[PDB]
Amino acid sequence: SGFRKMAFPSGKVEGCMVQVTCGTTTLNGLWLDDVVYCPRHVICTSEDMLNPNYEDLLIRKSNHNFLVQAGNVQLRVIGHSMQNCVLKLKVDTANPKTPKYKFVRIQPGQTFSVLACYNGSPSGVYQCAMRHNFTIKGSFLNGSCGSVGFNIDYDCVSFCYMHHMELPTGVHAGTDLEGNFYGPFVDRQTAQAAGTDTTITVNVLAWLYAAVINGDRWFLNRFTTTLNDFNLVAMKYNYEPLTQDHVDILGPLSAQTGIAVLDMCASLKELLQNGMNGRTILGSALLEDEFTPFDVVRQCSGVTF
Amino acid sequence: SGFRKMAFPSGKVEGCMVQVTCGTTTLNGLWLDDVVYCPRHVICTSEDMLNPNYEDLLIRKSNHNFLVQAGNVQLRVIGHSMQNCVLKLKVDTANPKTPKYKFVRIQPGQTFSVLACYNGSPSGVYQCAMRHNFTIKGSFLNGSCGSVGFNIDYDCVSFCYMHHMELPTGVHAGTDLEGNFYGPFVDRQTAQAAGTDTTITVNVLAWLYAAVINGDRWFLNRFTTTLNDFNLVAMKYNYEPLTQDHVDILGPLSAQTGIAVLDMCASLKELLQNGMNGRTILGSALLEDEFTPFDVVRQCSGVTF
Ligand SMILES: *[C@](O)(C(=O)NCc1ccccc1)[C@H](C[C@@H]1CCNC1=O)NC(=O)[C@H](CC1CC1)n1cccc(NC(=O)OC(C)(C)C)c1=O
Ligand SMILES: *[C@](O)(C(=O)NCc1ccccc1)[C@H](C[C@@H]1CCNC1=O)NC(=O)[C@H](CC1CC1)n1cccc(NC(=O)OC(C)(C)C)c1=O
Ligand SMILES: [Cl-]
Repeated sequence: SGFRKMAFPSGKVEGCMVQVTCGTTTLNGLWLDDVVYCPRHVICTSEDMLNPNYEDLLIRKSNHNFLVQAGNVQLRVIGHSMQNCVLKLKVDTANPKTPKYKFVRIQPGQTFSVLACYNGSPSGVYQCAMRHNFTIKGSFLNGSCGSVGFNIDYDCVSFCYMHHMELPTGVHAGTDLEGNFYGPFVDRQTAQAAGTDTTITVNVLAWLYAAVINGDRWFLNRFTTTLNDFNLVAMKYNYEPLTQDHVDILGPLSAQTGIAVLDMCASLKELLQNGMNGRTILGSALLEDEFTPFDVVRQCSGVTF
Repeated sequence: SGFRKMAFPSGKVEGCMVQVTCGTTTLNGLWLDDVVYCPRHVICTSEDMLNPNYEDLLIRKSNHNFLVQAGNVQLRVIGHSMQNCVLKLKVDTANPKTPKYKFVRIQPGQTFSVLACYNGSPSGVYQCAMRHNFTIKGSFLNGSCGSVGFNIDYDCVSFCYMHHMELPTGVHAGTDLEGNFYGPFVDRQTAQAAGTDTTITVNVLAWLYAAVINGDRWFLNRFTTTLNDFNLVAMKYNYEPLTQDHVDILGPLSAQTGIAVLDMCASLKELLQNGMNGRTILGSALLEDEFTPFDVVRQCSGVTF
C-alpha cells in the first residue's frame, strides 16, 4: 500500500539530453535520432529579448554557430530549421540511446514527469499537471529551458512539454515538441499573466478513491448526490464542472472500491463545505488534484515499464 | 522558481535492476559488477513465512534454482551466499551498466529516492525520508521487494535501502545493502509494531527557508525565541528536539535569507501553536518535514548529476 507522488523513471530521457550553446546563451536540447530540439530563443542575446524577430536572427546564423554537446563530446551541426518556437538542429550522428518515442499534445488535467536539466545534465525528476490555464507548477531555474516533460507507456516515451518561461505567480509555461505554446503565451520578454485556474475535480475524485483503496475512509458518508447538486457546490469553490465523461472515466476506480461516483461526489461535497477539520487524507491536509484516474490505477495496481 | 518534491534522476539505478525468481516467488534484485543482491526471503514459500529457518532453506538450494533475468537476457548463477537479510548471487557476467557506487547506512531524518520495481523493471521514482521509528512512508505493492533507495553525489550512487516489508500503519521497513534491518524489524510474518514517530524539526525549518527563497513570507513574524523555549513547544507537538548541531546545519540557509535560525524558530513556534489559518506554504497546508537542509540548497541552486 501507500500512495506517493510518483514520477516516471527518467533513464530513457537522460540519454537524450544535450547542451546547446549559441553565442553566450546556453540551454538544454533533446537529441533524438539525428535531430536536436531546443527552444528557439537560444539564438537571442539578453538585449533583444524584449521583441525578438526570430526568423531574422536565424538567417544570420550558420550551422557552426550552434554548439551541441552530449556530455563531453562535441556534435557536428549539419543543418537547422525552425518550427514555431523550437529550433531543430540536424546533427551528423544519430543518438544511439534514442528510445521509442512520440511527440504528443496533452490536454489540461493530464500529468507528466519533468526531468529538470542544466547544461545538458539531469538535476531531478518530479510530477506535475497541465493546468486549465495552460501553466504548470514546476521547479525551474536559469538554464532549465529545454528540459522536457514526458510519459512512458511500456517502452515508448511520449514527449509532451519543453520548458520556456516562468510567469509572475511562480508557475511555468512551455510548448509541445512541435514548438506550440500551451496557452496564450509567447517567447518574448513582455508582461504575461497566467490566467485563472480551477481545481481538476476528476483528479480530486480519483485521489479520494486512492485513499479508499489504502484504507483512509473517514470522509465517506451514507449520502448520495446528483451531478447538478454537486456542481452547484463545486462552482462555488472554483472546481471544474464534473461531466458524465468524467463519471465514465472514474468507472474503473468506482468498481474496484464499490463506491458509486455520485456517492463519492457526496463525500467531496461535504469535504468542500466543512473543510478537513485539521484531519488528513493520504498524509495531505488539502485535496490533491494532480493524480489522474490513470495515475491512481497505475500506482495502485503495479504497472511497470 | 517553484519548489517540488524532487527525486534524483534514476538512470544509473535502472540499469542495475533485475528479476530474481525462486520457485513461485519473484522479486527484484540489484545487479552490481558480478553480484546480484536481493532479499533473502525470495527462497520462502507462502507457507514457511511465519517462522522461516533461512539457513535450512538456503542449504536446500543450488545455483540453478535462482532464476535471474536482466531485462530479457537470462543470467548464469555460479555462486550464492547469505549476508544477514540479503542474498548475494554471484553471476558469470559483470553488469556493463554498473555505476560507481557505495553502500551506506542512512540515519533518521535523511532523505533518498526510491526506484520502485516489479518483475525487475522500474515503475516510478519518488522521495521519502527515514523516520525516527526507522520506517519510511513509501508506495510498495506485492512484488516490489528488492527495490532500492539511493542518493547521488556527482557521479556516485549511494545505495542506502532495500525494500522488505509493510508494517501496520501502511508504512514500510527494509535493510541497508548489507542486509541489516533499519529498526526493530525482522523478515518474518509476525506481529511487529513500528513505534511512535516524531516530526523532523530541522527539516521543517529547512522547508520554511525554501518557502522564503521562493517568495512565501507571511509566516515570518516579529518574534525570536531560544532553543530551550522552542524545545518546550516542540515536545508538546511531538517534534524532535532541536539541537545546536541543527542550528549550525541550517546556517547556510540562514545566511542566504538573512533570517536568523532562532527567528525562523519563532515563526515555526507560532505556526505550531496557532496553525496556518487557511493559508498554505509552497502549496502545502501542513508542515513538510521531508526536505533536508541539503535538499533545499541543492534544489534551489540547480546542482546536476
Ligand atoms: C530559460 O530561457 C532558461 O532556462 N535558460 C536560458 C538561460 C538564462 C539565464 C542564464 C543562463 C541560461 C529561462 C528559464 C526561466 C528562468 C528562471 N526560471 C525559468 O523558467 N526562460 C526565460 O528566461 C524566459 C525566456 C523567454 C521565453 C523567451 N523569460 C524571459 C524574460 C522574462 C521571463 N519571465 C519573468 O520575468 O518571470 C517573472 C516571474 C514575471 C519575473 C522569462 O521566463
Ligand atoms: C515483498 O516480499 C515483495 O515485494 N514481493 C514478494 C511477492 C509477494 C506477493 C506476490 C508476489 C511476490 C513484499 C512487499 C510488501 C507486500 C505488499 N506491500 C509491501 O511493501 N514483502 C512481504 O510480503 C513481506 C515478506 C516478509 C518480510 C519477510 N510480508 C509477508 C507477510 C506480511 C507482511 N506485512 C503485513 O502483514 O502488513 C501488515 C500491515 C502488518 C498487515 C509482509 O510485509
Ligand atoms: Cl543458465
